[PDB]
Amino acid sequence: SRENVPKRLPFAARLNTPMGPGRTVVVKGEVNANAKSFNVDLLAGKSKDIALHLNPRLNIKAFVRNSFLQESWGEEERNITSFPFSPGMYFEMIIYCDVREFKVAVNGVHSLEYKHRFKELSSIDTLEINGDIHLLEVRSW
Repeated sequence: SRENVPKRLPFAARLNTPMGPGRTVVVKGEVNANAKSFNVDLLAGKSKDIALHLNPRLNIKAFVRNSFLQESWGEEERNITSFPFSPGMYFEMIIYCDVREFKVAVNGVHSLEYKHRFKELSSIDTLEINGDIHLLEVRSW
């Protein structure tokens, strides 16, 4: 399609346009009633570096973020001011790429910022989604 090409869960897709300031990726889904965890990753398809790993942990109500670069995970980022997911419930997560950071919102509420660690934004071209959700729609504009 116009925005990505899968390459339903686990889900992997090549973004038609790579990331950069102004780019938005939207994941719409329903958390499983018995969910423990799910993951949304933005990857550099070539190097397989993970620029942004997003992991809502339903079992402990934590929202963990990290990057996998030079074949190692970095320092986990965990601070939240609320946990925006709940089992059984529909959600919309917006990943917005800004100049210095990603901005992530859930259900229309700003949730976190993640300072870019992988700096070559135009090399981020792959989206992977897996875990304890029913994936309903992915948008990328």
